[PDB]
Amino acid sequence: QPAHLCFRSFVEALKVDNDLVEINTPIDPNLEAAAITRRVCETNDKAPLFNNLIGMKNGLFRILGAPGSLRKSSADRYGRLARHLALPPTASMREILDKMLSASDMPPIPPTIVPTGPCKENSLDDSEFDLTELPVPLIHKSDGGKYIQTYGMHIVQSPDGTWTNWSIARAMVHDKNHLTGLVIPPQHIWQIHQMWKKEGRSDVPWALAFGVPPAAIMASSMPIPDGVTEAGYVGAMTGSSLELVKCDTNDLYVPATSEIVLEGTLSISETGPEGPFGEMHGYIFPGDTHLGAKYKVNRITYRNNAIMPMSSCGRLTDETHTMIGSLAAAEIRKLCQQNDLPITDAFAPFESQVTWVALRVDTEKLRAMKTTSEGFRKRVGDVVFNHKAGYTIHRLVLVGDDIDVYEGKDVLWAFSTRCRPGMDETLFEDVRGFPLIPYMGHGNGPAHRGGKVVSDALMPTEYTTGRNWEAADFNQSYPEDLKQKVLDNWTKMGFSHHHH
Amino acid sequence: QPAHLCFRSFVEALKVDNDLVEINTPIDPNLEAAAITRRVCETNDKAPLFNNLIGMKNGLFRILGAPGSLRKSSADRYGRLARHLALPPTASMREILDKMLSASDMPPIPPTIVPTGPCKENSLDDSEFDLTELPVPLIHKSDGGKYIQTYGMHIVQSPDGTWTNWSIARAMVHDKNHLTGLVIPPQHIWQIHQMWKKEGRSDVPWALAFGVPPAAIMASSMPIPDGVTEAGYVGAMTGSSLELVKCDTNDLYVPATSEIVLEGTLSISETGPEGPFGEMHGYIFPGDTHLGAKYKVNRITYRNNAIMPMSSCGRLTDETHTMIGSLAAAEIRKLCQQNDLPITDAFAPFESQVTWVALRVDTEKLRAMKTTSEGFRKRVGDVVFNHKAGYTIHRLVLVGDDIDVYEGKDVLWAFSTRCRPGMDETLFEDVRGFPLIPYMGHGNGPAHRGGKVVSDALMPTEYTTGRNWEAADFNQSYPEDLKQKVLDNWTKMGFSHHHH
Ligand SMILES: Cc1cc2c3c(c1C)C(C)(C)C[C@@H](O)N3c1c(nc(O)[nH]c1=O)N2C[C@H](O)[C@H](O)[C@H](O)COP(=O)(O)O
Ligand SMILES: Cc1cc2c3c(c1C)C(C)(C)C[C@@H](O)N3c1c(nc(O)[nH]c1=O)N2C[C@H](O)[C@H](O)[C@H](O)COP(=O)(O)O
Ligand SMILES: O=C(O)/C(F)=C/c1ccccc1
Ligand SMILES: O=C(O)/C(F)=C/c1ccccc1
Ligand SMILES: [K+]
Ligand SMILES: [K+]
Ligand SMILES: [K+]
Ligand SMILES: [K+]
Ligand SMILES: [Mn+2]
Ligand SMILES: [Mn+2]
Repeated sequence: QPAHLCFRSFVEALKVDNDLVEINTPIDPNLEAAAITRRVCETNDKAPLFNNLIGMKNGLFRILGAPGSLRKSSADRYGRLARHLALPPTASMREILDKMLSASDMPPIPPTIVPTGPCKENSLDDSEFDLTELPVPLIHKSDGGKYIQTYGMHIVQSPDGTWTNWSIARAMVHDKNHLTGLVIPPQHIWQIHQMWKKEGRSDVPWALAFGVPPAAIMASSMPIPDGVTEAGYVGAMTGSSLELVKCDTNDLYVPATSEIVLEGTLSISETGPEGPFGEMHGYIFPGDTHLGAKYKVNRITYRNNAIMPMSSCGRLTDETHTMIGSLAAAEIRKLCQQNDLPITDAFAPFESQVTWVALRVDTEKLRAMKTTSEGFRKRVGDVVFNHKAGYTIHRLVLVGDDIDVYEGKDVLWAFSTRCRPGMDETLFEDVRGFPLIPYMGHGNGPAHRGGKVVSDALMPTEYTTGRNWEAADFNQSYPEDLKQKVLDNWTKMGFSHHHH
Repeated sequence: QPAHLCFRSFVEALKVDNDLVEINTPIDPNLEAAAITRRVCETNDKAPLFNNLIGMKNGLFRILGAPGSLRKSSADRYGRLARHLALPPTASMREILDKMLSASDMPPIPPTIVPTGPCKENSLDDSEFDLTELPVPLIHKSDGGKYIQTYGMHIVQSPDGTWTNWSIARAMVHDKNHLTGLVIPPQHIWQIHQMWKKEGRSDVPWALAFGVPPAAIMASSMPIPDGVTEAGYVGAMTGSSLELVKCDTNDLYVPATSEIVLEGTLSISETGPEGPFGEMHGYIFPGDTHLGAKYKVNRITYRNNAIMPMSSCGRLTDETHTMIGSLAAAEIRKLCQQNDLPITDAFAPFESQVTWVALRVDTEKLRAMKTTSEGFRKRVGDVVFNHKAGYTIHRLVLVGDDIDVYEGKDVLWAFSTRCRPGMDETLFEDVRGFPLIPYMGHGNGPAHRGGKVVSDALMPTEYTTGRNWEAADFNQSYPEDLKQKVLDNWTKMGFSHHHH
């Protein structure tokens, strides 16, 4: 099966790309695997595959770290994400995000049910496993638990059967047969949980699949619309119906090639201690345990020689930046366009710790709107900050057509030079806030409300008659012929490759 | 003479450092010299020395571009600035700024008058030069004039003789014997101009010296206090009295080794067209000409084989960033400390286009103040934004002791994750604003007032009981022994020099 449709083939693709380091000597899941992975993420090194994990027994489990992190080279910077999607390894972020949005105006391609698959090669019932006996990583030294779940897909279905959601949400081992995890509004796992709670009759049938098809984990990380079954979206995006197999203990369906599957229930009544966890913004607050949702595990199935993917998240750059930020930005771009706003591109700059999204404006269309900064900022913020796709984003930066929003240096330049603090901004205090940002949940104000802003880095004439400056840069402040002459004579004169 | 005391020796130092490219074939001062220099600045390449400038006659002049720009290597990134100051080329920015502040609590060392020097090797009277006939550069294609003056030092003295100021301010050729330039409040050239205007009796005696002692051009770029004669400050900083020679046509004194000296007057009545100019924030607004100050040139003196330094300023990184921003930040650090504020370090991040200054707080001292964010922010902003040292800076970012303010990535991280937009900020609308920032002079509000903010990126417990987090990074989220093990085994396992 293709790499974007089979995790085991994805691992092979990373090997072939010279983007994998296989570590065949013993590595401790208590911190060491995650420390190596952290170092990888901070230096854009090759992904580590831990083939000899202290505590692995009966095939459970190897670990792949940094599955969606960056490569060092500029030319294939996003190559791991491209390998999730069947794209060339040199694909740009625009091309990756366009691929992730492509299914949004296609008919879904529903999944195909098959009778078995690799994920059924081994099984452990309720009498045969103990989650505390598996080589679950301690990812950060102050974490409140061993976070088994950093890159698997939770599967839950609405009570009426019409919507099956796939999503990433963290979870840690609570005891031999339970996890605790985050289940928070407005996330779809929470929305579906609330449907079951209102019905009041049973716990939520649940499965958690690790090492799923890479294209599926990408959609799991993206805020596609309410009510949309990710499996059919991924089907449409990839042009192929995904092959799923039924769980043994419930009637949910998991990818046939999943490395590891947990089957059980998400409680509608029970909670347990959850966190703290070293999180996407770069912090852990030791001892901030809170009650989280509680999952009961009834069965484990797994591939021979199963591999657990792991995100050692925190400071730049890991999956929580490359995937959460970029995929939210993609959805926000679409949302703006569907609300008749003249946005061409959106990206969450890494420099912002993916708390900002820069929105590139088609300023020809803006001019035809005959509007003003105050009005336009309000319109944009109302659309984005009132929608789930905007949940994680606290600052929107509006920029004109000269800015490449995928280049953080240019976003920072535009923000710093074109947006007058205060006057060119609109604050939003009556919107949902993202509590995980330190200045929210550990800050001076309400954890769950406000703290958002639209920062207008459009210059005044961009609303009226057109750009009225040239940059004081090599590109814009010298004629073409002269620039070329300079470039052609650069090494002759004594001054100093794309792939590298 | 030493490199920090003699520009001609500074050029030799750049050569010896393998930090100079000598271009001995003809180069056009109409754009080509500045385009090469711009490319250098955008790529941190070696400084260009244009020895064969089309239009050079009778020794006037060669050009050195990028005299204070960055080197590519991290180890000697700031080596050109270190060579202005007799510091090792690996000096850190903290060490450079400490050197520039060192004279602030030393007795001045007044200059020594000598009877002659190299700057008297050649002269041209009022009948022998024409400024329009010199190889003055056109620096940016849309500039409103040929900017002769981008890295020389204006010399003006108070009417009472007690204060002689040295400063950089731009100026362009107006006609055969006049320049126009910026002379704007609160700058000391403006303050002194206003003294002469109130006296009303004569134009201001003036000199403009190019290729001055490097230590002197650094002080010329720094907002040392009102009333302080830069020559004595530089004397104290360097431990040596600077040697000056009298002008021929007035009683001002210029550095003996100056490459080129213009002598004349700054009018108290006349103006002429000035600008536009491709400026430090990265923009030019073609056609925004304004009236500027008008200088009359009565005499030129110059060294044999004179060299004119030139800043091809604009987008990152050039002298307007490395010197304006950093030196303002240094002065702001001192100002805060003299106002009993617990600031240890200050830097203007390049990413901010040097419009922000990050202030590192000694949080032990902060805790002892038993204050709050609102109160502290107000105090800091009142001190800085009401002072000339704060003129160019529109955003102050307060950070705790874990942040290295000289590392823009860490400042951006702290800003983005610790400062809640709105609530953790105080806007200042009744302070002097810096009109050259596009969002000021070409923005939606008053060009000269407001648009400033203090952004508090201190977390709440930093005011009370102490930091309550650990970073989710390799450094902080793993024990020492494990980190070292990982590092020691890094290349063994298969993963990937300081000078490079
Ligand atoms: C890629 C990725 C996504 C997430 C997470 C991680 C990774 C690697 C963790 C390392 C596990 C850290 C964690 O905080 N985490 C996480 C999370 N969403 C939550 O509700 N809860 C979480 O604990 N998302 C984000 C969500 O996956 C997206 O917001 C997605 O949009 C949700 O799907 P849906 O609700 O839109 O269907
Ligand atoms: C290093 C450097 C400094 C400056 C400038 C440049 C360089 C390279 C130009 C390339 C020429 C561009 C220009 O905008 N420019 C400039 C300027 N100050 C002005 O009042 N006017 C100017 O036109 N400063 C800044 C001043 O030099 C400092 O603010 C200094 O503090 C002033 O001295 P003082 O008034 O404190 O004595
Ligand atoms: O645990 C975390 O670091 C995390 F990113 C959680 C999260 C992300 C997006 C949306 C909701 C929660
Ligand atoms: O012309 C310029 O680009 C410029 F930076 C001017 C300036 C800088 C600092 C203070 C005052 C003016
Ligand atoms: K999803
Ligand atoms: K604006
Ligand atoms: K000065
Ligand atoms: K704060
Ligand atoms: Mn969903
Ligand atoms: Mn001064």
